[PDB]
Amino acid sequence: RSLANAPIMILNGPNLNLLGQRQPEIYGSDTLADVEALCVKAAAAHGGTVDFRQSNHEGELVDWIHEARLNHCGIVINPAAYSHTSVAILDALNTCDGLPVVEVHISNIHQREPFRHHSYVSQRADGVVAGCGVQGYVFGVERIAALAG
Amino acid sequence: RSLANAPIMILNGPNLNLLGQRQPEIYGSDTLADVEALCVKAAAAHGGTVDFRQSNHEGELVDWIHEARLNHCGIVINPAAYSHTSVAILDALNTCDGLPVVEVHISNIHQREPFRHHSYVSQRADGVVAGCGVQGYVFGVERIAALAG
Amino acid sequence: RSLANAPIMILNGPNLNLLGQRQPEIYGSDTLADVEALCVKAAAAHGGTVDFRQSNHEGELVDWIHEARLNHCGIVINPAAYSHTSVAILDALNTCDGLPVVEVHISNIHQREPFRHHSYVSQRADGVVAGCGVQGYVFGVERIAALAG
Amino acid sequence: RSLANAPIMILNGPNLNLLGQRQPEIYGSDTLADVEALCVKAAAAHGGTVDFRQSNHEGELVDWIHEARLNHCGIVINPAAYSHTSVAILDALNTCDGLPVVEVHISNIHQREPFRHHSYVSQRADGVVAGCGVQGYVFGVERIAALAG
Amino acid sequence: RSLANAPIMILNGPNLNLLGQRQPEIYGSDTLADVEALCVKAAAAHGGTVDFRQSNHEGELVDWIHEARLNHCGIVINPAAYSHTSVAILDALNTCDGLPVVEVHISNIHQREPFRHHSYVSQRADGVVAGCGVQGYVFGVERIAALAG
Amino acid sequence: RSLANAPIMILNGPNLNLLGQRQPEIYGSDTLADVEALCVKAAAAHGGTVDFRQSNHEGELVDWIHEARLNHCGIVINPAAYSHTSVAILDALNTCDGLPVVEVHISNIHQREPFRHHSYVSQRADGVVAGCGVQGYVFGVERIAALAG
Amino acid sequence: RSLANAPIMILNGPNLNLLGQRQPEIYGSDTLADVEALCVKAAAAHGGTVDFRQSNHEGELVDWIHEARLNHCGIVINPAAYSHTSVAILDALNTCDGLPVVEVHISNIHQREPFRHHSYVSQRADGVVAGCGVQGYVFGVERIAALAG
Amino acid sequence: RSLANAPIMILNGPNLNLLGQRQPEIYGSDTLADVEALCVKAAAAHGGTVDFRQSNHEGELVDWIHEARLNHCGIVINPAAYSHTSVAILDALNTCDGLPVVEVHISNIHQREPFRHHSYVSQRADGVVAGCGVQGYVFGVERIAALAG
Amino acid sequence: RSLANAPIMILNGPNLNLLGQRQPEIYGSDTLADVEALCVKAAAAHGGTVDFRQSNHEGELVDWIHEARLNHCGIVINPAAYSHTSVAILDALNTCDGLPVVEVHISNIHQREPFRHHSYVSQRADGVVAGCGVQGYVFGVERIAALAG
Amino acid sequence: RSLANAPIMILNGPNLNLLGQRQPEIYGSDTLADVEALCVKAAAAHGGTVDFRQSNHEGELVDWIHEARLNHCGIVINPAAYSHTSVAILDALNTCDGLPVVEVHISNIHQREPFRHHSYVSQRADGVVAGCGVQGYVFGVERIAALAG
Amino acid sequence: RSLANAPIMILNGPNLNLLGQRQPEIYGSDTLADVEALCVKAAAAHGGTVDFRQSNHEGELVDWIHEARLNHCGIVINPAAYSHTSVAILDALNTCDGLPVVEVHISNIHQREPFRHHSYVSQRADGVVAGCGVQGYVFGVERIAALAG
Amino acid sequence: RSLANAPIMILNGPNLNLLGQRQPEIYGSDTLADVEALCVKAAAAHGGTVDFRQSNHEGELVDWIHEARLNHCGIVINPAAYSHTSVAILDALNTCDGLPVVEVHISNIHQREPFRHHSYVSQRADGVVAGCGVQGYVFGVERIAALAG
Ligand SMILES: O=C(O)[C@]1(O)C=C(c2cccc(Sc3ccccc3)c2)[C@@H](O)[C@H](O)C1
Ligand SMILES: O=C(O)[C@]1(O)C=C(c2cccc(Sc3ccccc3)c2)[C@@H](O)[C@H](O)C1
Ligand SMILES: O=C(O)[C@]1(O)C=C(c2cccc(Sc3ccccc3)c2)[C@@H](O)[C@H](O)C1
Ligand SMILES: O=C(O)[C@]1(O)C=C(c2cccc(Sc3ccccc3)c2)[C@@H](O)[C@H](O)C1
Ligand SMILES: O=C(O)[C@]1(O)C=C(c2cccc(Sc3ccccc3)c2)[C@@H](O)[C@H](O)C1
Ligand SMILES: O=C(O)[C@]1(O)C=C(c2cccc(Sc3ccccc3)c2)[C@@H](O)[C@H](O)C1
Ligand SMILES: O=C(O)[C@]1(O)C=C(c2cccc(Sc3ccccc3)c2)[C@@H](O)[C@H](O)C1
Ligand SMILES: O=C(O)[C@]1(O)C=C(c2cccc(Sc3ccccc3)c2)[C@@H](O)[C@H](O)C1
Ligand SMILES: O=C(O)[C@]1(O)C=C(c2cccc(Sc3ccccc3)c2)[C@@H](O)[C@H](O)C1
Ligand SMILES: O=C(O)[C@]1(O)C=C(c2cccc(Sc3ccccc3)c2)[C@@H](O)[C@H](O)C1
Repeated sequence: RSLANAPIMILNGPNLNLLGQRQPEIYGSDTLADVEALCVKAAAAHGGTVDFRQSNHEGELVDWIHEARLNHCGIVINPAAYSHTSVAILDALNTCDGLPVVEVHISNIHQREPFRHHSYVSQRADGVVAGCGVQGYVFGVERIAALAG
Repeated sequence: RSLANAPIMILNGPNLNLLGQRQPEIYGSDTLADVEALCVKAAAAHGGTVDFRQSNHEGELVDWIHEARLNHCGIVINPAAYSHTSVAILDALNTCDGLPVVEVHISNIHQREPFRHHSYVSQRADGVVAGCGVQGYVFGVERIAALAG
Repeated sequence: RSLANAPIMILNGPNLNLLGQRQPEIYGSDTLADVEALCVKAAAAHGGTVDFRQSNHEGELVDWIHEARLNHCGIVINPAAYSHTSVAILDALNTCDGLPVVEVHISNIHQREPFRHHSYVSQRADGVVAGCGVQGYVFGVERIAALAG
Repeated sequence: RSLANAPIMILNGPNLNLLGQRQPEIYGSDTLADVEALCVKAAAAHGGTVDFRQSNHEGELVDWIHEARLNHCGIVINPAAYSHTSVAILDALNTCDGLPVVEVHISNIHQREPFRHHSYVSQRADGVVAGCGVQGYVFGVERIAALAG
Repeated sequence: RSLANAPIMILNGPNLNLLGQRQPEIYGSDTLADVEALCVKAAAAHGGTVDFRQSNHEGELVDWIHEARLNHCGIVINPAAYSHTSVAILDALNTCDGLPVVEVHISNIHQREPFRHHSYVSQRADGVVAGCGVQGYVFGVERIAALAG
Repeated sequence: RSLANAPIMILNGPNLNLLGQRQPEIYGSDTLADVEALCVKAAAAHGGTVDFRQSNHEGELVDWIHEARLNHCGIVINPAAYSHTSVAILDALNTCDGLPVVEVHISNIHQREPFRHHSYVSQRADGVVAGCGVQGYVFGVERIAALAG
Repeated sequence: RSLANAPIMILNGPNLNLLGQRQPEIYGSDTLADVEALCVKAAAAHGGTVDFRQSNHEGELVDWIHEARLNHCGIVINPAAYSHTSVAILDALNTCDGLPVVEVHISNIHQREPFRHHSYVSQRADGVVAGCGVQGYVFGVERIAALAG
Repeated sequence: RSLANAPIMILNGPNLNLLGQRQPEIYGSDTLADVEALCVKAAAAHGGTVDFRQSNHEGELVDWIHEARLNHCGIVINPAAYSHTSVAILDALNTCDGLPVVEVHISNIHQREPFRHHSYVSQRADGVVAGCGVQGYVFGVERIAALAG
Repeated sequence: RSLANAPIMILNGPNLNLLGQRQPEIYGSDTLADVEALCVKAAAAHGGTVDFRQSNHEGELVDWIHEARLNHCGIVINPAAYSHTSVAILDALNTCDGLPVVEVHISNIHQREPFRHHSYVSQRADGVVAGCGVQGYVFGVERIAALAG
Repeated sequence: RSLANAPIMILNGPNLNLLGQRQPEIYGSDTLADVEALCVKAAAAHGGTVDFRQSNHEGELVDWIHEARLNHCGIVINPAAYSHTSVAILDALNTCDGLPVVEVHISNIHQREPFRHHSYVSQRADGVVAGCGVQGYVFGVERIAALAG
Repeated sequence: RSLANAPIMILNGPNLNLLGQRQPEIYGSDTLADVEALCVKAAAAHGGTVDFRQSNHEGELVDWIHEARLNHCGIVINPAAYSHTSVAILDALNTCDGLPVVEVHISNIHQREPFRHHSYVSQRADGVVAGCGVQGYVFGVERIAALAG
Repeated sequence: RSLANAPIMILNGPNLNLLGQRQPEIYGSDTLADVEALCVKAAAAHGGTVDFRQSNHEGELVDWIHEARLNHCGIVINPAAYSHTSVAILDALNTCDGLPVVEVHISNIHQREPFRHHSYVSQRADGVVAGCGVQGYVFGVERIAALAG
């Protein structure tokens, strides 16, 4: 698919619903609809749209990767916690043959807890953006656009 | 919140619906409904009520820690197997700024298989109780009373 | 339960719905539907039937394992990526006192990524077939047949 | 050897003589005398007495463990720093057939330094209580009260 | 070579000569003769023959593997102790290009002593079957049937 | 300092001078001159200039991080190999208090040799981009331009 | 020193005062008094005399090795739990140049918990005996005789 | 089998043929002939005999262990290098339900190279003597005599 | 407290009482008495006094750190073996708030046995000095002077 | 070469040029220039002179080590970052048979990130001082005097 | 023994009988007869002869080292798989005091699976050549000649 | 390019400038200039010339390697200490497609400090020569001549 012909799937994993409500010194005060708004503007700036979701359930994120592989031109995914534990999500993205994928972490995970240092997604994520705050979704977006067409 | 306003959320993770039915030597012969009754008792004796729940679904448990965040005076969680795996629930509890959390295990995990040794949830549980059998959630309830009112 | 009296539960974990559609030199070219078919066949030859399911959700799998515990003669399981991350699954099958359980892998995970080398389910599962193709489902059904009898 | 006819032995390792002069944001405001008072109030709460002790010597705590074996009905122990070092104390508690043993940590040791996550005594203690404040000690006694008859 | 014109080589490694004088709780009551016999049946069932041997000698196993690389249609092997130690058999198997090879463990090694969890032979063995009791050989003969037929 | 008053220093480590001369599968066909010229255009588009440099010398990258410290509004750095070996550069970057720093990798380093998975610079770099190709440099300037504004 | 002139020192670490009263399937039914008597006899047997003592205190143990170093002809030592924790007794022992030392473990430690398989004592001790029953103390006596006379 | 009824099997592993010709600092200057002689002595003194062998071949030691299992009253073994590498030989010994095994090492393996620190044989041997020189064999024979009666 | 009014506590770990008496090629020929003389001179030069102690006993040192806590201007400790072993002495010293602590090793521990590389006391001591012989103490005194005045 | 005949090489590693320009809690507020002044002073107090240097470049420090090998009486070195990275600087100091080397870090590196805990240089430095601030330079000079002069 | 009066023993480990037959992108197109041929040619050139052997058996190889021990001027070995598993060949090679030992691998093992990275033999081999093709065998002869001549 | 068209680049890393001056038993009595003279001879002997260099500097060896990529027929390189620390250099050689690289260590690093055991360069070097003295340079040149001409 192209951006002209289909949306970017944007995917958000657990706890991100409450984004903007706390520890803004690590995550900022933008809320999750604030992020979504960025991504609409971001894709619009390039022709495309986005389809922005959030779930706290690993199987659903997996089900939405299944959909995107089929119906969308690329994925910007913040796996959030499942970044560090989900092989099922990684595997979901391994079936996405030549659908581009960007991982995105609002905080720089390399400077926080050692569990945080490692991510399964980065194994498939074509690129990975970290510590760019919610602007990094915007990079995820520009990247998807550059690649998809 | 106080004990007098809002109920202590009590959350139970995978397999625990089945508590009562096998391995007496490790887990006891009380069932989950009995556990729930022992908590009703304990909270009461301190002016409190409880919203006692179980689920096998990591994300639902996230959802519910989301709920208690707004609506309860504290959380008693037996994460069950999700203690050793779930960066998700760990993260959920961390959105619970201010609120007391007591993790409970029925078995002495420290005496068991290596992977049972670490709980992500103890990164955030205010208190941890292990191998005190089901009397352990009583301690939870007691300690939520202590910190709450 | 024995063979003639109840079904063998056959469980598939995440992404396997999708099997056949790529990387076949790792997975084969059989759909999940051909796998179910092979299974109906194998149970049949030994006078049994199968209760054959897939799910991308871990809790849904534990749920199904509770069911099997009650209603079925054994389990053949490909946990797909929870093999690796799911103490929840392990624990659920642990609750299955004298239920014959076989763990099945289409690929030989011991030749793959270091992180796939290890399975939680192998700690309970009675037998484990790896790298024997979709046919290991068939050995999976054969072994239950020998045990459930 | 019920709770009715023998004291609970209550042991405190190195440094705890000075409890309350520092880090009350970690260890509280209560002195050990105070703690000891809780212990008395908590044992009589359940129709028992306590024999409460503190020592900076590893071998004297070993000696007091052997004393409780013949003389006492249970042990409540916060082994302090020896928790992370003392196989002596572990081994002495091991000679303690039948006798109940709750291990106590006022602080959540799993939230502090990596060398504080592991406790030798945990490999024997029946209950391990942590992060529960000096109230962690009432729990210990409540747990002996329950097991000791 | 093919199933129709060459025996299946079946190699057994150290101590299997005594299989079934002791620890039936792990190995069953069937002798090595009984197992060869089962392999005689399962090979016929599929249009085949077997060349079943056993040696306590790591070098003779290599010797024999080299042989099968020309004389036999494939290899089922239970390396017994040399599984966890023999890079030399590993490497003998690696010279058997396009030859089918199933590794067989009667016990489930993943449920045993930790140094039994890793196999060298697994790195090359196309299929690995663990903890299926001697029936593991039949399965091993069946996959050779399938792949060599 | 802003892009307004000040050039964004963009620092490149060893072997970068050869960029676009072999292995285009990994690093591409764009060159070091080319890449700079993206940088120019990307700093232009956000009201700014670049100070774009390469070096094989760890000590001179250090010397250069000190320059910028006093004279530039930000650092975008692809440390190349020094990202994995260089405590000097990180300590350089840490002398850069209240200066924005963005680390770039052409490749996804998390998809490569295990020794490439860790970066020292990532303990200071506010943000980190990886496996977005030289676009990633553009992201780096976009982030610098943002933070300095 | 010789057996003629000077006793062999027999040192017993913590808990070994209780030897006899429990866990006989590991440590047996002989008592510390029984062992002393066993050792007097093995010394009498080979020309010598013993100075046989037992302590729960690491520093006393240490003190006594200093004494052995001036006044005695050998050290045979069961350090008990100290074998695994005590750098102090290791170095107490290293102060004893060309004094004979045999380390004694009633139990065979390479068969117990993993913390038990390492002894600091073994680093210096001339000989180490393990798993030979209280009889291994008679081997130390024997060994010291061989060495001192 | 008692001592009055069968020889004690003495097994010597690789390299020991040349015992005596070098590192008299670590091994002494008594040759194998000489060790063998010390054992004829030891056994006689205790009412018995020795069947004394040496092999550089791992499988040959297993053969002989299979043998002693049935024709002998017990094993004293110096596996030499194969203490560290041979799981096979470990399992040869496992098979000997109720036979007394004692492992001997002439040097103290806990003072040499880390790769010598660990022995697979120790996991079965009832006793281990290390660091007692050629006299350890003699302890091995006394231990068996003790046990074979 | 300052040099003027309170002695510098100088604590010496186990074994040091025998300082001088051997391996002067690692620790020198000065005796502990010589070192105390050094300390009395270094403090004198500074308008100070010292309180020079030595114990083999982990716990005694705990009591003396508690005594220095209220009665001295700083501490110069050589914990000797206890550096590497003793969390209590660490915890003890952490109780001395805003008291200058200097840790002193005579040998350079970073060149010895890998167990002697790590000191717990180094987590607290404001400063650590190794491999400067007995002169290290004198540096230890000078540092306290600098910091008690 | 002696204090009388030759200066002390005092060597400073990366980033130490900027000493006193930031985080004085951690490194103090003297400049490198101030430090120099102290060392001229400290060596004068003791009949000596100094050659005080700083460089960012691993290899030039190596050049300067080689130079001091032939020209100076000893080396006081603070290798900054290359303490932790630089085998070459260690190998260099290694070339200085018989020359006094003292390693100095201002901050107590053992109290920081794990990566600052190990120093290659500690492997050859005769003395190592850390956590004494800039005074520790003074001790290094004092140490060289005693060793040289 | 020099090259004039004695042949160099060239010892070849498991599987190398099959060199030529497969994987020439990894091991080369030449056979062992071909290698032997080189070795003859290279010894000839330095006035020496070679005694060239291959075994798949570990104790055989050990036998031939003991033989080379008294009858040859040096050893060249490609222990192939036993480089990574055989402490017994290492120890065999240790018995050869004064004998020049060169170890050779045709493949560059430090590029291979991570278990291929470590060779017991390299702990005793005076030189090790790896990944210089069958040519590495000639350097071996060359080196032995340097050292026996 | 061939041995006929261009010199062999011979790179010498840190500290090698001082060869001969110390550690003859480790490195020999040859000087750097002596080494070079062997290398010249070594190449003429094969109808080749050398370009022989040394530097203490990481980045300049990098620079030299880049020059060789253009101008030389191959690299012999003894990275010295940068062997264990330099991904810069590895990556410098990674740039050198189709250029024969031989790595040389005078000593056998696999016999030395555990950190010497690993070299990054070996990951790319076609061959590694070790412990062959400065004869390994001659072997390195040989190899290059084989590969290059
Ligand atoms: O930084 C991230 O984007 C990250 O991926 C996101 C995470 C995270 C952690 C806790 C909470 C939340 S959501 C949130 C953020 C701010 C306020 C409230 C909720 C996200 C973690 O799971 C990851 O480890 C890091
Ligand atoms: O939390 C505990 O109860 C703990 O067991 C007790 C400890 C401890 C550590 C230092 C001092 C003290 S005692 C104290 C506490 C607060 C103020 C004064 C003294 C206890 C640590 O040894 C353990 O790691 C944790
Ligand atoms: O399960 C297996 O087949 C296995 O390969 C078999 C093994 C084994 C272990 C001990 C003895 C024997 S043979 C035997 C079996 C039963 C009774 C007596 C001997 C095999 C182990 O060596 C392996 O770890 C696992
Ligand atoms: O991906 C990167 O940006 C990276 O920093 C760049 C690296 C790298 C590796 C080889 C060569 C070069 S520079 C180059 C690129 C293409 C052709 C020639 C040289 C960089 C590695 O040092 C790092 O792992 C990864
Ligand atoms: O086996 C030994 O002699 C050993 O020294 C003894 C130990 C030990 C452990 C617990 C208790 C005792 S003593 C004892 C034995 C039986 C009953 C009562 C006390 C010894 C362990 O600490 C060591 O791991 C090994
Ligand atoms: O100490 C032992 O008895 C030991 O079993 C014996 C060994 C050993 C090593 C090399 C040679 C020999 S035999 C020998 C002794 C002296 C000179 C020549 C050969 C034994 C090692 O393999 C073991 O780790 C330790
Ligand atoms: O180097 C030290 O000063 C140290 O603190 C002191 C130690 C030590 C070790 C053995 C003996 C002694 S004291 C001694 C010295 C010579 C003869 C007798 C006793 C100290 C080690 O425990 C520590 O690793 C390091
Ligand atoms: O503690 C030290 O002296 C150390 O040697 C010095 C270091 C260090 C770290 C950052 C900056 C500086 S220099 C500096 C000091 C103040 C302001 C600016 C730069 C030194 C680290 O490289 C080392 O890990 C530790
Ligand atoms: O590279 C080597 O020389 C090596 O020593 C040789 C080995 C090896 C492994 C399997 C087969 C062969 S020989 C061979 C070559 C081509 C076809 C068939 C067999 C060598 C491995 O055992 C070692 O890890 C590496
Ligand atoms: O052995 C080598 O060839 C080596 O390449 C060279 C090294 C080395 C180390 C210190 C000094 C020198 S050069 C030297 C050698 C002897 C006397 C003087 C200088 C080389 C080591 O760094 C490496 O670990 C190995």
